[PDB]
Amino acid sequence: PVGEELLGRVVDALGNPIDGKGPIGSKTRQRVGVKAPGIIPRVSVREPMQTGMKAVDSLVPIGRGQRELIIGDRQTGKTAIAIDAIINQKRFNDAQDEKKKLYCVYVAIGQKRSTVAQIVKRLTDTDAMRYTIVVSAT
Amino acid sequence: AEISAVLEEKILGAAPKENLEETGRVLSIGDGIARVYGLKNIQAEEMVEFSSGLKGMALNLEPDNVGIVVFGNDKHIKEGDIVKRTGAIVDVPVGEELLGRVVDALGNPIDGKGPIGSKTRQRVGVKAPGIIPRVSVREPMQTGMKAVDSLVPIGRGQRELIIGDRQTGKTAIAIDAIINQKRFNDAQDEKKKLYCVYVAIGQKRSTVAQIVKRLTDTDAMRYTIVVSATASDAAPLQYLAPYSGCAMGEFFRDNGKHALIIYDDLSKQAVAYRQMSLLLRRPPGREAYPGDVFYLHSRLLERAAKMSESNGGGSLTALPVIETQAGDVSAYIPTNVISITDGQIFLETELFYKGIRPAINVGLSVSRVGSAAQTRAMKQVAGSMKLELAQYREVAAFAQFGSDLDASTQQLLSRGVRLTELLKQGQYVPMAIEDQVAIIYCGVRGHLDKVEPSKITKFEKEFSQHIKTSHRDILDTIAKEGQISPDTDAKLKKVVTDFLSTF
Amino acid sequence: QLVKAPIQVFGIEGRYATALYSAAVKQKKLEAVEKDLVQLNASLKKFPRLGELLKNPTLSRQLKKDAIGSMLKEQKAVDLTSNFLDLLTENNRLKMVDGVINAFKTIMAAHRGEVICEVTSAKPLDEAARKDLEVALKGFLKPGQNIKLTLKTDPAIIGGLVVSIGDRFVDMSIGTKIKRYTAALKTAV
Amino acid sequence: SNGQITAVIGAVVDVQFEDQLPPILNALEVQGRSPRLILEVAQHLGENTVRTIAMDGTEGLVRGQNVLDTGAPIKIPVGPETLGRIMNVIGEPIDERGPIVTDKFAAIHADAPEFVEMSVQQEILVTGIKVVDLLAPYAKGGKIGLFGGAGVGKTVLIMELINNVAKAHGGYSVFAGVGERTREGNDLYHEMIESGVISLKDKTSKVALVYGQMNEPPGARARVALTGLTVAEYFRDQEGQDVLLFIDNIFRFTQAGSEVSALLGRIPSAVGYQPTLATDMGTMQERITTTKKGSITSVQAIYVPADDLTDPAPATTFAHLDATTVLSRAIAELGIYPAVDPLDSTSRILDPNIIGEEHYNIARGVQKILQDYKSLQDIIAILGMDELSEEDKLIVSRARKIQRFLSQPFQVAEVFTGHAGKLVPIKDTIKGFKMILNGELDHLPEVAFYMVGPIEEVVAKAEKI
Amino acid sequence: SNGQITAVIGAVVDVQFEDQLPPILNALEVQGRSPRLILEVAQHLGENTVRTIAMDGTEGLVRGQNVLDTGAPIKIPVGPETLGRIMNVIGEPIDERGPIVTDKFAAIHADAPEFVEMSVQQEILVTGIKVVDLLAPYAKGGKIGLFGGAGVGKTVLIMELINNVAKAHGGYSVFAGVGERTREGNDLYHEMIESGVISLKDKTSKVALVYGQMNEPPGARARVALTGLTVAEYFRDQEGQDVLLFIDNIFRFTQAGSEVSALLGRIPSAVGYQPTLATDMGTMQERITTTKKGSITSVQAIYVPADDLTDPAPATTFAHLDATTVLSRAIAELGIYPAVDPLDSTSRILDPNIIGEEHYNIARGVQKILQDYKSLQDIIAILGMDELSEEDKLIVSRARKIQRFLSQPFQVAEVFTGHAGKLVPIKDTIKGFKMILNGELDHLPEVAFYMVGPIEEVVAKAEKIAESQ
Amino acid sequence: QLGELGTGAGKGGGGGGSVRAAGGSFGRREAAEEERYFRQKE
Amino acid sequence: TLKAVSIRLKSVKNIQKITQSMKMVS
Ligand SMILES: Nc1ncnc2c1ncn2[C@@H]1O[C@H](COP(=O)(O)OP(=O)(O)OP(=O)(O)O)[C@@H](O)[C@H]1O
Ligand SMILES: Nc1ncnc2c1ncn2[C@@H]1O[C@H](COP(=O)(O)OP(=O)(O)OP(=O)(O)O)[C@@H](O)[C@H]1O
Ligand SMILES: Nc1ncnc2c1ncn2[C@@H]1O[C@H](COP(=O)(O)OP(=O)(O)OP(=O)(O)O)[C@@H](O)[C@H]1O
Ligand SMILES: Nc1ncnc2c1ncn2[C@@H]1O[C@H](COP(=O)(O)OP(=O)(O)O)[C@@H](O)[C@H]1O
Ligand SMILES: [Mg+2]
Ligand SMILES: [Mg+2]
Ligand SMILES: [Mg+2]
Ligand SMILES: [Mg+2]
Repeated sequence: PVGEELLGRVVDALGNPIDGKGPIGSKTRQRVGVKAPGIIPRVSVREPMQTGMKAVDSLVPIGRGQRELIIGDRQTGKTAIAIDAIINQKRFNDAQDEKKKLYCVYVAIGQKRSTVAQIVKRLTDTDAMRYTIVVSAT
Repeated sequence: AEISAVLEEKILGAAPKENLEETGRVLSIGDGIARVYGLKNIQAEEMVEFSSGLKGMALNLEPDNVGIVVFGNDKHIKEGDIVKRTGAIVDVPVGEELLGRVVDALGNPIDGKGPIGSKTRQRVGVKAPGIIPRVSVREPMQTGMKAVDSLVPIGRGQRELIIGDRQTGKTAIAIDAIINQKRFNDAQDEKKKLYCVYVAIGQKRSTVAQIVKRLTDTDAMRYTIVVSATASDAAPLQYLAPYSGCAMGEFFRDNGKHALIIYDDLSKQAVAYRQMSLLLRRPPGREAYPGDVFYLHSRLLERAAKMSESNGGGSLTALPVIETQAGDVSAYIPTNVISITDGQIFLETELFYKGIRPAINVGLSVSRVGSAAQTRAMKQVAGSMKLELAQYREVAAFAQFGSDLDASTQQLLSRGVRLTELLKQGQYVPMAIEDQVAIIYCGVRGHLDKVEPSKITKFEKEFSQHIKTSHRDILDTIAKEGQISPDTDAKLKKVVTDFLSTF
Repeated sequence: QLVKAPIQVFGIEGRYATALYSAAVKQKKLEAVEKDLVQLNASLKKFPRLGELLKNPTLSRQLKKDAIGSMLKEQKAVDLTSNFLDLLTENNRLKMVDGVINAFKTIMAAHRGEVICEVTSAKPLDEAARKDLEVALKGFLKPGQNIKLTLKTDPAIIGGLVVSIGDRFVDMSIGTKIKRYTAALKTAV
Repeated sequence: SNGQITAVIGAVVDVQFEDQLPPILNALEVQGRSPRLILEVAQHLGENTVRTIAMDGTEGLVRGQNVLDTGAPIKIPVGPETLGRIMNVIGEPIDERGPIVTDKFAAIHADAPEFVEMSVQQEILVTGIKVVDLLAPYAKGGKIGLFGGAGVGKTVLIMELINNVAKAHGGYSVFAGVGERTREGNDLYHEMIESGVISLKDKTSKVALVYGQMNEPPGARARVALTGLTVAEYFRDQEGQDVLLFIDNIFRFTQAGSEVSALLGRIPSAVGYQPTLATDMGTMQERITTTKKGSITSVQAIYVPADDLTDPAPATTFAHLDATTVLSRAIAELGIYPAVDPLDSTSRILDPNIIGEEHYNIARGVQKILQDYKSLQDIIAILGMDELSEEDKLIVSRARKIQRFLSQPFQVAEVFTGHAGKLVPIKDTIKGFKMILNGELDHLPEVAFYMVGPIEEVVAKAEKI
Repeated sequence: SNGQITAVIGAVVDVQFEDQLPPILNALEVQGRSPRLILEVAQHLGENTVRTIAMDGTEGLVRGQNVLDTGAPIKIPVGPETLGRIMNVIGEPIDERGPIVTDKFAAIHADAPEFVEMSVQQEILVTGIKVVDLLAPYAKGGKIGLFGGAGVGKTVLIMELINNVAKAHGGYSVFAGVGERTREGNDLYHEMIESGVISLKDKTSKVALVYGQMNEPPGARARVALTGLTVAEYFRDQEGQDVLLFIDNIFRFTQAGSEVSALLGRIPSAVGYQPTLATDMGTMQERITTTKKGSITSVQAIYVPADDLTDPAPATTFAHLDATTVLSRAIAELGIYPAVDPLDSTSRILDPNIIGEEHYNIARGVQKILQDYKSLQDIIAILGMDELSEEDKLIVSRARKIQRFLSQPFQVAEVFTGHAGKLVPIKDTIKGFKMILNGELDHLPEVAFYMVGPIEEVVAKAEKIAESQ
Repeated sequence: QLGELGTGAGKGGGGGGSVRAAGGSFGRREAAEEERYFRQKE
Repeated sequence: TLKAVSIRLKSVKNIQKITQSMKMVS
């Protein structure tokens, strides 16, 4: 399932809800093995991606449409950078300028289920869950 | 042998015609391997012919099918095609008609110079000569390089491995050895003539064309056969090419003549043989290589022999080339060929970029023939050189932090530095044995201690010219004597001091 | 050239069965070779000593073909089935003589167009149940078809009817229907 | 004839035919697919069943689906009509500019040119890159490989070669994007239409683009290099042109072959590769060469996995190249760009009789100082600079000056570096390194030698300090 | 009975019989074959098919070709008629001197002697090699292994041991050339003829040669060691003689078994080898032993692949040997010849109660100085020779004198180097190393200890150096 | 090219302690200082 | 190879022990 009915919902890899908030009223579905867009439909990355981190947004600036790798050892803050980038978009999503609005999808692969629950709690307290989809495969 | 057509005709009791004892049909074809039903009278390692004109060799004889490697592109082979027996195992043309010709692994000419009028054909898988028919290696095989003909000497009838990393000069050693035989082939001495054979396995066709261009410009092509199984050719062709070139050199060896074979390189032949073994569903071993990959190189190189005087006295000299990965000689294929050959010529990238060219590691290069592969004059000067280089090796380390040294030690350090610069040599310029002996003799007798090492090469050309047109009587005296007498040593020293005064 | 089988049967045992079917349909012995193979399979099941003797890999193939030949003369098998079993004992393939016969039965069932039907009910019933079930199953038939009906009893499905066809299946039973309703109760809110 | 799908496992499809089997390398077309799905016959399995490799995705394929035999291999458009266009592995235009209307077609599988059709002439191709032009010069007509890991810079280096060589080139160019970023394909395409190399208005375009990228299935990624070859082979043979062929990157051809080979039922080779690694690479690479009819100058980026040069795929590619340019991560972490390893790059034209005595002696002199520096670096690392007073410290000082002077700002890297791109003539390059080797610049700081092209900019940078 | 060839894949031939099957290790002969190809039964595959390994080339074999069962394993000629002759793996004469006319034949597969038949006699065999005699002395009737890589000197050492021991031994000797160069076999054959060990005219020949070289198939190279061992076993048992068995190289027996093991249907072992590596080596090696009937003094050259002594083939061979002498490339690169590693070569008779207290104490004292020398070299690298104290100065100086003195010119290596060969008695070796350990020759230069036999030549060489300089 | 002393055990020149077996440049330093001392003595 | 790294690691470990001992003395 795909759509705006998944915002605020924690789902598994099949799209089934796991947060116990009821079913998902999505009317559309999308294949998981769709090929990527080709040369022509793409365009250069020219819109900023605001992670809210001083060292990121100045020295390693991320754009919209970019693939930026967060690489390191264990317990070095890789999840902290990613979660703060999700939280930071609240100032753009609350505003009326829809072109700067950004929805978020957090995919937890191979993590601990308690760690995912604490992440969802952090997103709920900071009100960042309203535009976030959590896909959990612990 | 249970296929649907064969099963159904067994139910009917049809007793089908077109009996499959000298013929067969393809069951499966793919990746250059054809499984053929039929061919009941076929032999192991026997040539076959497909209905498209392609050739093949039957390696796996099995009760149900025959495993056949394809000599070319398998797009022509189709399931159900008729495969016919040739009747004989793989053979190649041999003779002196192949001198000056570029051929593939099957002997077909690829240089566009017309058909080869060979009269005889030898099978590529003949057995190596035994203990009795061969005699000890005694004749020098002149590589033309000072570092080889003095420290790692090669005799006629000897397998000498040229091993190193990529772009270290392995082909440079082999090609310069072929070029050096121009002097002996031009002379009237039939005993010292050497007919070279160059086998290129898995290289580029432009690389081989550059080799033939170099050999033709230096006029070394008149006595050279180039067997070429490049990277575009099938893996069975690259596997068969060393044995085809060996059979061409075995013609000279068995007819009283002396031949030289270069396999460039045997590491690619193992890759081609590994591909055939994996696609024949034979179980792999270390680095996916088959178990018989040692026997692959051992049955090839053992055919290089120095025959006895009752077998014509001819010799077959092999120079296999092995490429290592970052100097790792502990791999499967370099370890096997090192244990097979009579010596190694290690080439190092560190020595190559330090100015030492050819980049021969003397501490790692061995030769099991020793001084028997050197002439009398060279043996006299290389033995003294090996002692002085050993003494220099003891005292060469003093440049790290030493500041004050003994006068005798400084003389040893200076002479050894001259000797290390003496072993350096440019590419495509192999020098004669008399020039190598004379320059090494000057190096080890202190005749170059007063000369800066940067001008050693200029001295090596000009002083050799001075003793060529003016002191040719001394050269005739050394040639008739065969060694360096004390009177001739004094005469050469006086010419050196006279030349250095004029220098 | 081989005649295409009515359905595809897979494996080496299916390869022998399609070879025997093609040979029997090129001639006019389709019904004959089916009759003696069924009678041979019934003979092997009724006498397990014969099955253990044929499947024994220690015994030589001459003893196997003699035992096969001695027990096939009483079957009045003429040319195809005798050569078929001679081919099975020529190879080491008579260990699955039951496999090739079962595969050959599957080919001939589709030759007559029979479609296997499996209807599962909680309790057995006849008269009114069997009359309407035959007509309901006959409605799925294309022309040139036959129904092979197998009735099963299972109290684990509470009631209802679990009817299966050769490739299609429905679960119109009480046990599964209340199971998804209770699943809807737990996933309601 | 007409076949039916028997088995679908990944990119490998088994098709069974009734009357006549298609030959190996023939193209098969699946019927019930809204876009064209092309299967290439790889082997005959027996029982009139062939095993094929799909050039697109195999999802939605059912067993028994009808497959049509085209009776020929994959034929792609070739000629002037492909200039300025982007095509995929099967020759379909993916630039959304309509069909490629041409009368000329060519199969992507062709035999390599024979030994008779070989050119032995070697002339130096001047680039403007000091490390390339000095130590491993490129031949005008020849095979050039750019070895390197991930992020060491190969796309930047091959874009600089396009900027320098391909802009001022009297001939045609072909770019084969093989398993790389689709973003990079979009960047290069708009770079061409902005630099005028691709003209969307008239027929003055000079480059043909063939793109099978890393989002493509393994069948497309293992054949799209052959499509770029076939366009370049037409220009060399049927027109006698001098062609430039940029492949980025050729490792993905070999890597995609290993992925298909797992599903082809082969016994795996060393490091899990296909048994036919050297033969498939040799068949592909021998078609990229200069013949007597025309010349092809090929630059091939070569990815090394896990920064391993002993991996079978880069190791077998080394023997196929005239000039090799090995890019090192250790040099890139020092800030020296381009990160070319000076003691691992070869040219096969680094000869006194080809490039001159002074060019050869300076290049060998540079390599000798850098090799002496590498030998001394273990003493420097543990003990320190206190070694041999004047002599070894002069070796270290000169070698570090040479290492800085090998670096050069690129015009294509000017966006994210700020330093203006420099194109350095080869006479200025050999003059600059001769001044460092002679000791004429020992008093200058080594910072002045860094990221400046000409040697006059080195002394100007030193005066600025 | 009679069989027919079913499959030919490499050096492995499957043949099918109609009558009773031949047993494992039986010899089968292919009928329509000119050079007498022989197949040895390796395993029964079932369905009346056995799987064999070929003792010769398999080219030209046809499926359906008749194979004859000989009813016995490979039987070779044995006895005095094999002395001065060269035999192949199957006992055919390959020296071109006519057939080997004899009445005795022995199968090349036999059981090892039992535990009751074992002999515990241990007496020192003096070889004349100073490093061998001092640190790892050989025993009469014991097993000697010459470990080493390629080019370290196993062949030269085994030629020197033949020259020093087999020329004046008393009793017959057997050389088994297993998977080596045919040039080396030709060189040894003519060296034996010139030495008089082989007589081409009289019956005074002492050595019997069996050769299967690198050109042989893996079947021949994996059985030729058993052919030479069978000749040595006949001399030990049926004649009660003292036998010298020289084998070079015994690693090729293991390697040739690994080449065919993949085609025999076996999962590979560690590194890559037959899973039956230790068992196949154990059955072969335990036949090579001193019974109570007679003694076999075995000297085996052992190839160490890539100088890795932890390779499974050299590692399994260590447990089978009374004395092992490891030849090191590091020792050879220093110029020391023979390249025996002093701290890696061991002997079983290196005991105070076997070779005496003085011999044992000097040998342990030498190994202690050489071990302390290796420990001190790291301090020399960092601290330098300036700061070492006079105790470690004497340790390093005496170690270099000891290390040079372990080298020795060989008579068989005189043509290589030019130095005259020297033979050193055990008493002179003990006295010479005792003088260096005591410090009696601390004033001598270390160059005087290089390539000299006795310690009296060390003094003479030092005086010559001092007088010349 | 001669296999200088201390360049590595089995790498052309070396043999001895851990530094000499490892080779490189510290083995060269060990061989240099040792041979300098014993050449001074002789 | 694995043996080469193990030999080099042993040598550098001994170098550190000597220099640490020299550092304490000095
Ligand atoms: N900027 C920061 N300020 C304070 N604490 C931080 C910061 N960044 C990370 N941390 C803390 O460091 C710890 C590790 O960070 P985090 O869990 O995000 O790393 P990680 O790479 O995701 O580790 P894991 O291997 O568990 O996935 C956490 O306890 C987090 O709170
Ligand atoms: N003695 C020499 N003096 C100068 N240049 C040399 C010498 N020997 C070789 N070269 C050069 O070094 C380069 C590499 O040498 P060569 O091609 O012979 O080595 P190779 O090991 O065969 O390389 P490859 O791995 O490509 O086969 C060439 O450009 C060659 O000209
Ligand atoms: N010449 C250069 N000047 C400056 N920076 C460079 C240069 N070459 C590479 N870089 C740096 O390295 C990065 C990697 O660039 P590039 O895409 O060329 O690498 P690559 O080897 O193709 O890697 P990939 O495997 O990701 O394709 C650049 O984005 C830049 O940061
Ligand atoms: N005792 C020795 N004295 C001098 N050189 C030797 C000695 N032993 C071996 N060598 C060197 O080793 C080479 C022969 O080695 P070899 O014994 O054939 O090795 P392997 O036993 O591994 O085959 C000769 O070229 C020689 O230089
Ligand atoms: Mg985390
Ligand atoms: Mg080469
Ligand atoms: Mg890139
Ligand atoms: Mg040997």
